Amino acid sequence: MRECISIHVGQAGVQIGNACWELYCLEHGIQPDGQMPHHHDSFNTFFSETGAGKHVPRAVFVDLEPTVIDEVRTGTYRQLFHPEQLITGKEDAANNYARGHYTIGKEIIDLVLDRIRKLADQCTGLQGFLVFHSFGGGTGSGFTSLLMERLSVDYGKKSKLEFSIYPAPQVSTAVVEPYNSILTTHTTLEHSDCAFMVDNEAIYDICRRNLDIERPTYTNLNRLISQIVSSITASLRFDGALNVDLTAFQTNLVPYPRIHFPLATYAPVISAEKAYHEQLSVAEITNACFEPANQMVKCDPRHGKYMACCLLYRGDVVPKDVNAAIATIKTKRSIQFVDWCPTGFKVGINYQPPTVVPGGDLAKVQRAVCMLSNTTAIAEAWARLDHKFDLMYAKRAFVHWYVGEGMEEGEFSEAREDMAALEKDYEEVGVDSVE
Amino acid sequence: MRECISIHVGQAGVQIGNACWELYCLEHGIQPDGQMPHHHDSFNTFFSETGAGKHVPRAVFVDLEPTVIDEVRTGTYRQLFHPEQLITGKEDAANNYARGHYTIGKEIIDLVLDRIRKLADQCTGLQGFLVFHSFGGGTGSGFTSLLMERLSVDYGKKSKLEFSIYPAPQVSTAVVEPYNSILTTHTTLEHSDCAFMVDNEAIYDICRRNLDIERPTYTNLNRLISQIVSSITASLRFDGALNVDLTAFQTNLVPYPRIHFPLATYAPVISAEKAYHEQLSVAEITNACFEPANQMVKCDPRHGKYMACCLLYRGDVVPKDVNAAIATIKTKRSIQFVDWCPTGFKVGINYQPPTVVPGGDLAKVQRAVCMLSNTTAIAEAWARLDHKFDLMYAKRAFVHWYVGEGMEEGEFSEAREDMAALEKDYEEVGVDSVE
Amino acid sequence: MAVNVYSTSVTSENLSRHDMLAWVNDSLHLNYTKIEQLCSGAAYCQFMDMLFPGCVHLRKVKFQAKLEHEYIHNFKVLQAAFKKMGVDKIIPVEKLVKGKFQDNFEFIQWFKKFFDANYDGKDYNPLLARQ
Amino acid sequence: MREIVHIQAGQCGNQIGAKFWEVISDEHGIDPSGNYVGDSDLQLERISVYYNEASSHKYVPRAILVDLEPGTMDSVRSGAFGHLFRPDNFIFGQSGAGNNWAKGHYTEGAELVDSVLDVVRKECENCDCLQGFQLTHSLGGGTGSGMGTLLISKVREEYPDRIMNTFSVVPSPKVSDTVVEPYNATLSIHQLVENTDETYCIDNEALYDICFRTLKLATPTYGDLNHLVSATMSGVTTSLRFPGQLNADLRKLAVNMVPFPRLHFFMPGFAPLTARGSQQYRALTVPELTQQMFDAKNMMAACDPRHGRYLTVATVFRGRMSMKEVDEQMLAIQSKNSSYFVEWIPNNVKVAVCDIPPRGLKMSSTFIGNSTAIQELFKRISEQFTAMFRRKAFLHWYTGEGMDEMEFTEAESNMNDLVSEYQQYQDAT
Amino acid sequence: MREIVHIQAGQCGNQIGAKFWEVISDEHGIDPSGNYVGDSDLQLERISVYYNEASSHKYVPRAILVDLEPGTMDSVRSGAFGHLFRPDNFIFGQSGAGNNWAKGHYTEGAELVDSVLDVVRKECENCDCLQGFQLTHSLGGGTGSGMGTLLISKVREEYPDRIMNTFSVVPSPKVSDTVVEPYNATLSIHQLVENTDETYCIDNEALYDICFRTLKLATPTYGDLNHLVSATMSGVTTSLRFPGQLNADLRKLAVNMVPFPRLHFFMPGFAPLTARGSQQYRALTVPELTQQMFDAKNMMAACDPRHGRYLTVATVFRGRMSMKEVDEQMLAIQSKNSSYFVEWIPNNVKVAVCDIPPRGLKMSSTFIGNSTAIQELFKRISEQFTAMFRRKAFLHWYTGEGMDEMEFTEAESNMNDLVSEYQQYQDAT
Ligand SMILES: Nc1nc2c(ncn2[C@@H]2O[C@H](COP(=O)(O)OP(=O)(O)OP(=O)(O)O)[C@@H](O)[C@H]2O)c(=O)[nH]1
Ligand SMILES: Nc1nc2c(ncn2[C@@H]2O[C@H](COP(=O)(O)OP(=O)(O)OP(=O)(O)O)[C@@H](O)[C@H]2O)c(=O)[nH]1
Ligand SMILES: Nc1nc2c(ncn2[C@@H]2O[C@H](COP(=O)(O)OP(=O)(O)OP(=O)(O)O)[C@@H](O)[C@H]2O)c(=O)[nH]1
Ligand SMILES: Nc1nc2c(ncn2[C@@H]2O[C@H](COP(=O)(O)OP(=O)(O)OP(=O)(O)O)[C@@H](O)[C@H]2O)c(=O)[nH]1
Ligand SMILES: [Mg+2]
Ligand SMILES: [Mg+2]
Ligand SMILES: [Mg+2]
Ligand SMILES: [Mg+2]
Repeated sequence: MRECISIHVGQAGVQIGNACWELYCLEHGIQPDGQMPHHHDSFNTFFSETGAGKHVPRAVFVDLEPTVIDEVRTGTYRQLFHPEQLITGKEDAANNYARGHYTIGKEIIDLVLDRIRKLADQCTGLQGFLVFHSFGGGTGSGFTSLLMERLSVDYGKKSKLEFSIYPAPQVSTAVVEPYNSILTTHTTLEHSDCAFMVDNEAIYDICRRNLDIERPTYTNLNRLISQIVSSITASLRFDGALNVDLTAFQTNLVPYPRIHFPLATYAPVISAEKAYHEQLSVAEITNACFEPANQMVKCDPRHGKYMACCLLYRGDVVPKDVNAAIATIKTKRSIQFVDWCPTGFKVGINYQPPTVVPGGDLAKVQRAVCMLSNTTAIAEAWARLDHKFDLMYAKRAFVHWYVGEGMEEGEFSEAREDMAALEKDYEEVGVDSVE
Repeated sequence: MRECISIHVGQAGVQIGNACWELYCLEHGIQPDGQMPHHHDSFNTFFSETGAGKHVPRAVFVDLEPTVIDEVRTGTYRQLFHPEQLITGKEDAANNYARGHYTIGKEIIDLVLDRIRKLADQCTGLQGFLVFHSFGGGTGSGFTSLLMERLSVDYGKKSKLEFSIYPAPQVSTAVVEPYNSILTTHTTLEHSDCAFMVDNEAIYDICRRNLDIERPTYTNLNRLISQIVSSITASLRFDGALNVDLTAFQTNLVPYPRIHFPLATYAPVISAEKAYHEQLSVAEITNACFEPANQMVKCDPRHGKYMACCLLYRGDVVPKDVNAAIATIKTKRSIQFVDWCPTGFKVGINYQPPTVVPGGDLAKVQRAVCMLSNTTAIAEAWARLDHKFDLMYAKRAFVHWYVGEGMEEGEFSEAREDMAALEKDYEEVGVDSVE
Repeated sequence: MAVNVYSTSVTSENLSRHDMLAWVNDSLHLNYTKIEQLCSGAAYCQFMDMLFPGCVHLRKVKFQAKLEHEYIHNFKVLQAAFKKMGVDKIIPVEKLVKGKFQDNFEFIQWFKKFFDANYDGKDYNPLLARQ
Repeated sequence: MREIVHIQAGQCGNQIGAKFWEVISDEHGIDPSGNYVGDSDLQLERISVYYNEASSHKYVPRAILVDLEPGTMDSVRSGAFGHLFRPDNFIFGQSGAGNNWAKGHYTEGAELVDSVLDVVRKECENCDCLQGFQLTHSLGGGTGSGMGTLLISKVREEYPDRIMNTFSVVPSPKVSDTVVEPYNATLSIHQLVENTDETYCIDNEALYDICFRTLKLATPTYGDLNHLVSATMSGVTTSLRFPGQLNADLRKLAVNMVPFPRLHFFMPGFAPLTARGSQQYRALTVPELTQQMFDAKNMMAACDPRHGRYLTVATVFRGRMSMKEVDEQMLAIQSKNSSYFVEWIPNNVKVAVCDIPPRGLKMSSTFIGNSTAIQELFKRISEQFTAMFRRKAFLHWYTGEGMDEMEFTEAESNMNDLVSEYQQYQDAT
Repeated sequence: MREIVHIQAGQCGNQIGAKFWEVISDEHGIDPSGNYVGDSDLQLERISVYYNEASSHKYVPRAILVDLEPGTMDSVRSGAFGHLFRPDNFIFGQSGAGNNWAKGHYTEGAELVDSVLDVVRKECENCDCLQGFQLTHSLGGGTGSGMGTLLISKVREEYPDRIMNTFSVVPSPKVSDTVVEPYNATLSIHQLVENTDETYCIDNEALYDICFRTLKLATPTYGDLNHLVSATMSGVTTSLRFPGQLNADLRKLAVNMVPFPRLHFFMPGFAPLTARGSQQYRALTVPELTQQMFDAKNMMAACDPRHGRYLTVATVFRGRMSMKEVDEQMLAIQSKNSSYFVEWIPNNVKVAVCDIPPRGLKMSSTFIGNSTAIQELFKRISEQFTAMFRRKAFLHWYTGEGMDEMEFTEAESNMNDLVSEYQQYQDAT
């Protein structure tokens, strides 16, 4: 009765979808063939039910290149997905926001909107859309921008969360990431009800340091992101001592309409060999969360301010211990709050412990914590992109690919001033008041 | 709930740590895998407890050469330790205080401080730190000096005990021990709340004479030092007729802030073959303690004065016999007290008898005694080092290694004047006052 | 920039309770009679003000503080000032806020050491800063 | 005779209500199925105050459960003591107010307020002689705060002369469980000061401190805190559902405890409270309870009464005890405590006594304190409000639901006026 | 009627208190579970002096246990006769004062003094008619000395007209169990002379000598020494908890034994004391006890009374005796030792007689002696104080906790003034 659909755009989006839906199928005891051999109907959120015992997910996998979609189709999770929600194009946007937003995206946007409308029309209490896309690829950025526009125009006021792969400061895979990232940020700034920044380099650092995996693959990063999203949706999908909804996320984390960019952190992240030797007290995991190393973005909060924080605990969590740990964090030195906000913590509790994936890397624990923090240091990251953009815009590099594709230089300018204005707004929010 | 953590610096620190933690695991009935198949939670002092029955030590093993740490990791006590506190460097300081205090020590000091803070933050009544290091190696001396600085700056007033391997008068293994010893002493003189000197030659002599082991190894010396440390911590870890805390040690043994260098002695030390044939009365073992041969430093107290003494008894000890023995000791001729201290005895009593390690060298006894004496003859030892230093400083030998590694000649000089000032302070304390 | 010091064990340099109380009273022109009242933290903020011009903003500190959260807020301001000047001595706010003799005296003696370290010889009126 | 309709709003409201109804079922000896398995007629002689007699000798609670998310309702239904509620009273929403007071009072609450009011109207018509209503909710979340404010406003506009109780959880001073609780608390206290005859301020921090210190529970779940809140509920209400050597009801406490219509913000307290092992080491006599009540560590509000003055003090007792002794302890605790009591209210203590102890315990008490210290609470919130109102922080959410800044200004002004009245009556002589 | 609150400070205080409460439980016939298992009503007719009657016919002692290290508290809890103490009274610190009087009186003791005083206040309010306080501590360790001094100060400032007893272990002359006990003893004696109505100086050396010679015990544990101290406690207090042909209490002994307010330092003694085998070889008659008391070897203080003068002497008896024989023995012992008693106090002997003998004995006694010989003790400590104060020995430890040298100087001056007063009153004619 409480429905919330997922939209995975781009190759990164589809791989996150693989991980997340593997985790969901494990959580609700669903075989890959859709059968079922602290729990309410918990699965009614993500899983719609047919006449038989088969359950199918309410998700849309869209990508212009058939590679990853064919891999999903021929993979183990073949019978599960309804064949319509595996939507494929012909040619990839190739790291070009132009190709993914004006020329190729339009050729299949109507089908995606139609399938989304079919999914929505048979729901009863749809809360919103979980959008998984990257800012690097042209497909992700451009098609996500177009889709957010279309959904906002079609659906009026529904929470639309973006779980993006923000481009890393130094470890980049493409060359034209700055252009695409600036364009997609400028486009989605007025549709993204709340966007959660995630960076690849920080997850690499976390995995090497904590998981002790000297050579991890994208599978593990997908596993961590799936754990994050499961922690986010645990309150909706399970009984909890203190429940929280998506609108609560959108309300407690966004002080100003233009500043809606929280960052995520998960704990604990320890291997089975290191599962013992330490008890995972709630204070311990909370200190691990507020430690700048366990953060999933290369931005250190200790040179900024915390506008808001949202902590979600799951498992055998004792609320008084929550209160004690939060007070101790409040007393610390590396957490200085902004002037206008004397109260920046939200707490949510769920009884259901996190679920361990067989063949995974983490260890089965009894308590888990996700921190969703809206802080000020993230603004610094934007500056870097701007600088890069300006450098790449100093000599008009790579501009022709966009220009000859249904694109104008004027939006490049306009996006640049919009990014500068966002930075100015962040800086203004940072400062303290008179009297 | 009464916690006290251990910090083992240098190869000697790690080996004495092996011995001490073997002794502890035997004392509290802990299998090497951390399970438990006159006692309070006695083990709660050294051993933190996990969700299961596994117990892990609150100690930090730090050493720049990974050899000894690998031996610990691959040894029998593998599963016991939490893998984080086995911290390794990459290259050893190589008997160079400069390398162990300015160049290499800085590269891992932050991790050590972070782990120490993590250990401390989950304690409740932390009393202090037991630091096991040598003055000979560059790693031990330099890194211990740096770590004492950082701990003093970070933690305000917690007792910090140093059980150092003081360089022997004639039996040396290095050539640059004087420089490192003076540098580390001058550095730690302002942070060592109490430093307990122990010498290798004296322990060799004790092992040859009493244990009748014609060819002892470092294992035996580590066993003796571990027995001393266990006798020190028995009052904290066990029920006693007269308990004593670390602050009591720091208070009763330090008359002047600069003179805080007691020496240790243990009794009885007799083999199983010689375990019989004598009843080991408290008077007998006390006489053995005050005998100059059983002391663990090559300094004979009969040419100095006793500023203070602290005797800890454990086992089936009857206090009246303690009083009678102490009176008889006071009556003897070879113990002349300083003028300003008419009462230089502290006594502590514990019910728990000493624990015998299987495969060891000592014999299971019913009474045991540790003598911790702050006397004046120890000053003589310092003079020797000074002479050596001046000799090695006469021709500027080995200076370039320190100079080209981030050290100033003025540091060597100021250490020399500070050491001479310490000798003058010892001398002026030694003399008697008028009227 | 400011230099930093420590306090472990020194003789002839540890000042008495009443002496330090008179020191703070004379340096801030006020009449504290209990040293644990310095759990309020206003005295520390005004000490930071006199130690470095600016470097703080006394409008947020609450000189009329009488509760625990007010103490926490004042100590947050103090921690911000400490971070600004680069002094890295982490302060134990959790024990200080309770207003108990031990940690307050420990903190104030360390603060006396640090204050003697970083003071020049300027003169001013504490009242104008206080109001 | 003298029936009471119980309303629960917000997740904390439903949880407190579930524990409360468990306590009442224990007191009146009712199975979860709803049958009577007691052993004394007195349990049934006033069963009608909270329970409606259905057919086949079955008793159902006269409770209304309101929320905007089905998770809480599913939790209540699934667990034990869930079958006795009437399934029609299970009114719930779908999306949840999302910690936003607008959706709880203007947007989402508007879609269920009509159904809730029809159910309340039906229950009022079905009851014999209505006494009043009591609401259990919180001021932190959007749902409970906004929906409770709306329901109280509509009900009092539907029933002017009835009395309405609210047991509202007030946010803790040190920590905040939410982020935008200043606005919600300000608006909710505004609605309460307009249209409530008394409220019992309750704070999670105070309950945590009491349970850790007095109860010696190192691991306190919400179960125990809700149990203490329910015990306070039952101790307040016991004077109406059972006889006593000095009978009282909600009206008597309201009249004695409210000297000025705006000042109706009270603090609850309970006694005795003992650890599991330390129970037999003490004789449960009247002066022990009296000395246990009048202290900060047993007050469920996060404000020391010695920061202010005690205006009035209500003490309800349960169990066979001598009246002279209760009177003597009240006289002594007033005489030795002349400083914290208002001078221009001679004999500022109300005493009520029942005959039925609270299960397992030989006798117990219940403390209601009308003191001005709570104004500090308001000041803190007020300050935080300004700190979050000066830069227009999170206001665009509440403006996007149609409300204006003028309500925020007016409500802040009214709370400041309430603080001023508390201060003035504190300074009266 | 005439209730006494017993406080225990330091590890010595807790151990002596444990043995003392065992002795009292034996006297009043109380199960360690706390039930009454006696056989005579007289045991219960004055049970309330030390025991509070909790519910279900259970009795719990009116004792408070204070320390800064949990080892002693755990030892008391684990062993037998441990379930009787009320669990909240087990007030203890965590780190221990570390033999430092500053931490016991200023730094650490301030962290528990408030809780201890609240417990004392609750007990005083709960008692019917308070008589006075008795403290068991030592002057050697930092914890017992400092905490006891602080508690005595605060309690007497809270209750001026009450009487307060201290049974403080004084360091032995031959050996020192600690190193810095001169300062601790000096400051503690300063506090005691300021704010105590009497103290019983007790020394380990004297008990060792007594047990070795008189008791013929070659292996005396602390159990036996604490047993003798507890027996002295019970013998002093027995005149209040049981009838007698000549009843007394603490007030009568305080008035008779203290001719000048400062001079309130006494020495205890017990009789009869016999070896295990030599018990039946001697008739227990009043004279035999009389010459057993008046001699150095049965004096628990390390000071020979023949070195000085006897100012006043209290003698308490227990067991069926003829009063004439007691009076004749007292007159004879005063007459034949006329050199040793002050001339300007004619009839300087107080006699009290109870009705109930002690354990496994037909009759027994208890000796309190106010004599000037103890001044030697003080002088010795004073000299040692100077010997450790002229060169600033260990002073920086007490300087680092905030004390000033003027405090040490003033305490030394007051102690020397006390020595001078003893000398002068000894030389009076
Ligand atoms: N963390 C993480 N990032 C991924 C993963 N897969 C792809 N990415 C990100 O995606 C970026 C590559 O661009 P994509 O968005 O995948 O491009 P696309 O979706 O294939 O669309 P085209 O650009 O037209 O090919 C890289 O910079 C990665 O950071 C993944 O499995 N885990
Ligand atoms: N008594 C005793 N002394 C030891 C033992 N192991 C090492 N030492 C002392 O340590 C000195 C050698 O220098 P170390 O401190 O071990 O040097 P290190 O810790 O390996 O660090 P580097 O100098 O950089 O290699 C010798 O002079 C020994 O006296 C031991 O097991 N027992
Ligand atoms: N005493 C007590 N308070 C509780 C308990 N559970 C929750 N609370 C309080 O209730 C508040 C939770 O917000 P609610 O008013 O319940 O909000 P909601 O009903 O979940 O509605 P939404 O916020 O829109 O999701 C928290 O701030 C807690 O302080 C409980 O079990 N006992
Ligand atoms: N008569 C008697 N005296 C004892 C006994 N146990 C300890 N003492 C005395 O008490 C003193 C012990 O010091 P305490 O006052 O107990 O110090 P503490 O309570 O342990 O506190 P810290 O010194 O800080 O550890 C010693 O000097 C002993 O002379 C005992 O069983 N019987
Ligand atoms: Mg692609
Ligand atoms: Mg080495
Ligand atoms: Mg809700
Ligand atoms: Mg002690």
